[PDB]
Order: sequence, then C-alpha cells, then structure tokens
Amino acid sequence: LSKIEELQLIVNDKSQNLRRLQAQRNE
Amino acid sequence: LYSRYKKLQQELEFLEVQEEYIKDEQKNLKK
Amino acid sequence: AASRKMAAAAVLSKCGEELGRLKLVLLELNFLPTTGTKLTKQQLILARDILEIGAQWSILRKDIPSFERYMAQLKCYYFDYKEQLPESAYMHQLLGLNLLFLLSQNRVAEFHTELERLPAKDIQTNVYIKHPVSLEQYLMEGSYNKVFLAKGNIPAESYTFFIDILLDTIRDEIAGCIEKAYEKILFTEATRILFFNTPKKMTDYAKKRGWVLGPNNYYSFASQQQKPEDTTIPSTELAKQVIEYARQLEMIV
Amino acid sequence: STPLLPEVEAYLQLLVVIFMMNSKRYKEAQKISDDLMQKISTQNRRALDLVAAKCYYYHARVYEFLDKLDVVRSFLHARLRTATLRHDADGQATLLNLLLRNYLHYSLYDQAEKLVSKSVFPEQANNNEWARYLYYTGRIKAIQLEYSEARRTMTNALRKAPQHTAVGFKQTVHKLLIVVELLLGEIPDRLQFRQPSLKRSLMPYFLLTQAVRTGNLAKFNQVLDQFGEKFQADGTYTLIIRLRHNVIKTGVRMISLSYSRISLADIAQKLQLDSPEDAEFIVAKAIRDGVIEASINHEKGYVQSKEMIDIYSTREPQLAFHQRISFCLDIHNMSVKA
Amino acid sequence: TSAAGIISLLDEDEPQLKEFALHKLNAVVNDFWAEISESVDKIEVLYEDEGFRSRQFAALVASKVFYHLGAFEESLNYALGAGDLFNVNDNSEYVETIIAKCIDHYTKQCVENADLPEGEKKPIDQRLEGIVNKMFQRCLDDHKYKQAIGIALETRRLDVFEKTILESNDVPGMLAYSLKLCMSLMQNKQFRNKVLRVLVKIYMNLEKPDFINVCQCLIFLDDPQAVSDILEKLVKEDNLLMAYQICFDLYESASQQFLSSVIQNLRTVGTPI
Repeated sequence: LSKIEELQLIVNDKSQNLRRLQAQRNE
Repeated sequence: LYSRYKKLQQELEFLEVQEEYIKDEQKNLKK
Repeated sequence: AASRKMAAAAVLSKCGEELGRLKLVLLELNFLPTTGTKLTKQQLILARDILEIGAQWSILRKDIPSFERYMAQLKCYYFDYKEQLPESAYMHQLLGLNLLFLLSQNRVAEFHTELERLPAKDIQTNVYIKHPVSLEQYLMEGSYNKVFLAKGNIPAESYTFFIDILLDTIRDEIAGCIEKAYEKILFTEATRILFFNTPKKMTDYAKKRGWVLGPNNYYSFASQQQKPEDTTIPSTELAKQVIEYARQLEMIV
Repeated sequence: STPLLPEVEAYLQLLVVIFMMNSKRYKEAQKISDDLMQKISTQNRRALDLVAAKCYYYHARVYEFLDKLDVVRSFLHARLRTATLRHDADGQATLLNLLLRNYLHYSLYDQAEKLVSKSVFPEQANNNEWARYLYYTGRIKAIQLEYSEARRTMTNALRKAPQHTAVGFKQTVHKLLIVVELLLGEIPDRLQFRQPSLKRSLMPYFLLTQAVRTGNLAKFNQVLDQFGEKFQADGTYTLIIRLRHNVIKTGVRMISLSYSRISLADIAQKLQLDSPEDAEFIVAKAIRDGVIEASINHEKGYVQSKEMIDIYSTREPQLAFHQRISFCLDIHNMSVKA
Repeated sequence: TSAAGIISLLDEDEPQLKEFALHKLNAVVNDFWAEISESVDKIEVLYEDEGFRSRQFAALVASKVFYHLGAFEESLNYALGAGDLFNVNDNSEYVETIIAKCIDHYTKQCVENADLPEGEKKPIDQRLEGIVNKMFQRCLDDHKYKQAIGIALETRRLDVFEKTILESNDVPGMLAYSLKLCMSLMQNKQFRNKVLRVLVKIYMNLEKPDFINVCQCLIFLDDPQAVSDILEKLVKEDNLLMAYQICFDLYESASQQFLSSVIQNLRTVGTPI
C-alpha cells in the first residue's frame, strides 16, 4: 500500500525547494 | 491502492529537469 | 530437591558435577526470565534458590565464564530496573564481587552504569559494597599503599583471584613513572618501591623491560620539537592553509 | 483540517478540567484519560496533524518522582512503530524525547545509545526544535565523561528557549552545567554564576564550587554531607563520588611556581593539608600523566622541572586562530542565507 | 528487565538450550529490540549452521529485529531462507512492507535482464519469484481489472500480463488504457514495442478489439506483411465494410513506401470485396 504514499512525499518536498530557488532567480 | 503509482512518477521527473536549469541560470546572470 | 543435598557435599569436586544435573531441572520450569520484584511464592522463589546455589559454587570452582551468565540471570531477581523486595544475604556479596571483577577488566563505565542503576545512599553505606567503592577511589588517585589490604568481607571470598591482576596494572604504572622521574636511582630504593619482597623478582622485571643495571639503575630521555614537523613547520601548514582559504572564497572543501 | 481541530480541542479541554475538579489526587483523573486515549489509536494515517503526547504525558510525569507507572514504556514503544519513520516523523520525534527521559532517570543509559542511533535516521523534523532533547542527551555523554560535548549541547539548549518557562528549565540545566565545570576541572568566575537560576538555589552549588576552586579536601567533605539531598533529588547520584578525585587533581595543578628546582619538601608541606601522607604517590601520577611533568629525586629530596618562557613560539596559537576564525565564519555565511 | 540472561543461553553450545531460549526470544523481540540489536551477529552464526535444525525459525526472528532497526533489504534476504515461515494475507504492516519491496527487486533486475536475453536473468532468486506468484493470486480474488493491468505493466513481465486479460466487454476499455500508458510511461523502445507485440496475439482471439486498433498497431510496428495477411482473409469472407475501414486508415497515416508493399499484395489478389 505504502509505495504510492512514499512517492507522494518526495514530490511535496522538492517543490518547496524549487519555489525558493526560483524566487532568487527572478530577483 | 497501487494503480496510482505511475501517475505520480510523471510529476517527479518533470521537476528534476527544471530544477537543475535554475542553478545554471544563476551563474550566467552573474557574468 | 538437589539443593540441600548440594549444600551438604560442599562442606567441592562432586559439587561441580551436580551443577550440570541441577541445570536440567531449571529447564522444566517456565519462569526462568519471569521476575517482577515481588513474591509470587514458590514460582519465583523456587527459581531464585536454584540460581543462587549455582552462582555461589561457580565462584568456589573459580570458573569465571560461567560466573557472568549466572550473574546476568541472578541480577533481575534483585531489581527490575529498580525496586527491591525479595532480598538475599548473598545479594550483597555477589554485587560486590562483580564490582571488583568489573575493576580488573578495566571498565570505568560499567562502574558508573551501575550507580545509575542502583541509586540512594544505602549503596555506599553498607560494608560489603564499601570494599569495592573505597578501592575504586584509591585506584584513581594512584595511591598504591591504600590499595594494599587483606581485611574485609570481600577479601575472604574471591578477591584472592583478583589481587594479581590489580598489582600488574599498578607496577606498569610505577615503571613508567620511574623512568620519567629519575634518570638515575639506587638499586635497593627501586626494590622497595615495587613492593615485592624478594630482590630477585624485581631483577626479573628489569631485564624484561630491557634496562642496563649496575648498583644503580640507568635511564635516559629527552625530546625535540620545532624541527621535526608541526602545523608550525611550514610544509604541513601549506596543505592546511589551502583548505582554510578554499572555505573562505567558496569552493567548498 | 477545519472540522478536525474542534473535536480534538474538546478532548484536550476535557483533560485540563479533570485535574483537581474530577480528581483530588494525581491517580484518579487517570481512569478518565485512558478511555479517551482510544481516539488516538483509532485513526492511523488518517491524520498527522495532531498532538497526542498530552494524555500519556500527564500519566508519565508522575512515574519520574519515584512512583510505579512503568507500564507506560510499553505504550511509547508501540507508538514508535505506528509512525513508520518515513511517515509522521515530527510527532514520532516528540515521543522519542518523552521515552528517553523516562529511561534516563532510572537505570541503563545504554538503551539511550541506541535511541540516538535511531534519532539520526531519515526524519522530516529536527531534534533541536525542543531544547529538552539536548538536556537529556547531555547527561548521557556526561556519564561517559566527554565534558566538552555535554557543554556544547547544554549551552545550545540555553539559546533560544528561556524567556518564559526560564523558571524551571533554566534551573535544571544550570545545576548540571556547574557540575560539568567541576568534572572538567576547569572552573570559571564567581561573578557570572550569581545571575543564573533563582538566587536561593544558586547557593548550594556555589559553596561546592568555591571549595573545589580552593582545592582543599576537608571543606569539600563537610559541605557535601549537608547536600546529600540535591544529588538524590535530581536523579544523578554518581557525581558525588566523581567530584572527590577532582579536588586533588586541581590541587597539584594550582601549585605550579617557577625555578629549575623546587624542593620536594615544599610541595609536601602544601600537600600535607590535602592528604595525610600519600603525597609522593599522587605527584608521581600527575607528572607521568603529562598534565605537568618533572623529575623527582627523593635521594636529594628535590623535584626538578622544565621552564617555559616559549609560549607563543609554537603551534598552540596556530590551533587557536583556526578554531576562532571558524566560529565567525559560520555566522558570516549564515547572515547571507536569509 | 535485562535481555542479557536470556541472550547468553544461545551463546552456550547445547542445542536443546538454544531451542528453549529461541521460543522465549521470538515473543520478546518488540519490547527488547534495542538491546537485542547488539547481539544480532551471534544469532546469525547459529542460522548459518546446518548442525542446528531450527534454521528456519531463527531467520524469522532476526529479520524482525532488522525491520525494527530499519534495514528492510537485509531482513528480506534472511527471510527468503526462512521459506515456509513466510505467510501471505495475515493483514500486517510488516507483511505489506516486504511484499511491496519485492516488486521493486524484480524491477531492479529487469533493466539488466533487458540488455541480456529477455524473461529472466542468469542470476535469479527462485524464492523471491514465489512471493510474487502468491501476490497475483491475492489480487485475483478481489477481481479488479484496473489494479491488475497496473501491476503487470509495472513489474515488466509479459507472462503475467497475458493471464490477466479475461472477459469480452470490459476488455476494449482496458486495452485503451494499456495503450496510452505504454507510450506515455516508456520512452524505452525495447520493452515498449514488446508489449504491443504480445497484445496482437491477444487481439486475434477476439472477434474484434476494435477494427481501427488492428490497423494502428501495423502502422506503429511497420510490418507490411502483417497488413497483407489480415486484409486477404477479408476478401474471401466478403466483408466489404471491414475492408474499406482498413484502407482509409492506412492511407492517411502512413508513407508512400509502406503503401506500395501493401498494394502489391492486394493487386495480385484482385479488387477487395
């Protein structure tokens, strides 16, 4: 059961980095 | 539930491609 | 069944055999791990007696590897982590004998873990516990004289086995001091210091170390620095400075 | 999220109320807690936004005094499993702190070694969110006798947490902090000490610290007899024994003069006060050790030693510069981070 | 309590003693694990030995402790040796985690296996394959098609896939799904084409999957022979409608060369009827 959930966590985490890192680029 | 799994995978790959590019962009801009 | 018959035989060759037969009987009983620090009366009590006898006879046979298995087994009868209520006269003696064994092995930590385990001031106060605790204090200090004693409850039982181990450690520590302190000394002074009676064993140790002797003992030492490498001899620094400067500018190393 | 939060909060309010309004003792409210604890059990992975420590927490504090409610271990052990490790991490980390405490107070610090090993496994939290973790962690290391390590962790604990419940928490940490100075054998200034903790409480630690700074045994014994109680209260007893060694060790160090010969006799007169007549033996240990170093003749009744005027002429400042630059540099990188 | 007394009994040599101790140990694992984790290595020495007959039981216990430590992969390895003390449908978290991870192990191998003859690789674990056979059966009892095809694609084994396809009216819905998936998930040709090829064999057995679907696979694979043969039976049967459906498809989609081979075969046979 656990596999789809674990997969789901990692995407959540990566996006917050990318938003941040992106935000430095526009500036 | 385990049918879901491929669908999620698609999202992940997309991001890693985008992510790296941003680093590169930073370097270029400096110069 | 066996236990009473065992006590009578000991007042020793034959006992050591009987242990193996005793063991068989413990296997039928299902409360070998079960403890609680309460008296469930001939469940826990019966198991307790059987273990104590075997332990006390492990000491008299002088068989140390078996001693540890019995001690580990016996230990949970006494406290769970804490709480005491089914006590023994023997419970003191064994705890003390283990504290001493723990000393000879050279484990300071095992001495402390125990203090965390069994807290209060009843621990320090009783005479039986006191022989190890006094000896532990003396060991730290490097007070060789304080250590040498033959009286107590504990010197009666199995401390005899320990005394040799304890001496060797002190004598190694005294030889290393004497080379640093003294570059020359008289032979006789050295014979007293080692606190061995006969000159001869004290001669044996000296040849073993490999010293030249005479009516005097000879020793020589002296060191050098700021010429053999240091972080302040520059070659080694250059490698060290590369990392410092690299951190500083970004690298990062 | 919006419906979830009132239901839990009602439960939470239910618990506040039962203490000395539906109890009169701290073992009667408990009956009521236990049936309510079911709720936590019921939803597994249907939540992660929760707090679920409180019920078990109220039960649990009471076991720390010296009472028998050791049942609770079993309960915390199950919970660490319910959270996968890969799922519901921040809540698991809080639980681990409460289990670690329970263990610390009573016996075997060894089971903590393992807890630490667990602690560093993939988490979505940080173990520095509640400083209390550091405090427990410090005692462990203290026993093992890394005075430095315990110092770091405790001091980090003091940062970014007291300015409210500074009352109780600063006092516990502060008492251990002082002890660690004594254990390390390097004891700082008397001015500093006053302002930490409650002033009344500060006083027994201060008497002890002063005695150790003088480096005289007899005073150390007299004060210690009075203050059996503190060590007992705290649940760290082992310290009482350990400190004894330290006085003697400071005392030889204290007495460092200068000259290519100091008479042995001279050292022995000062030393007479510390110990009856076990003097030379102690000294020998000390020299051998390398904390100080010397040559002794009992034959000519003199101790000969090395002279130093060559400080700042060898690497000891080199290590210092390197260590000092580093502290400034981390914060300089950090300011930029923002 | 201390785990130590009990743990010691195993270090002693007397096989009855061990077996007695072992029965105590399997129960007490969850409470004690932290203390037990130091001692794991000796427990393993006993498992390795064939001069001790309770080898399967020991494996099961060791593995539980590694789960509690957090090394799943290692726990599995001992677990395959336990063999028959592995059980499915007990409705635990322990069981769920490991069956899941098994699909992953098979995946780990398939890549490697693709570059070598395809089916199975020279190093395989029979024991590992067996857990997977059991998983299928598990899932068949529920009678879910959407789940069924997901696993089959994903574990990258053709043989599973074949078995799964049952019934008639649900199957056009299911095949449409599989087709989009294989394209959209795989940008790996070797595998991706293989599944379409397996699917062709499936198609002929029905009266249709879809007349259009039969044409589309030909256009992807580019096999001029295959079109020819399918077409030719249609002439004989006198299916005008079936025949006309073929020809508008191929004209629009395909290239001049593809078309030429197909007309050559048609023109010899006659006008389609």
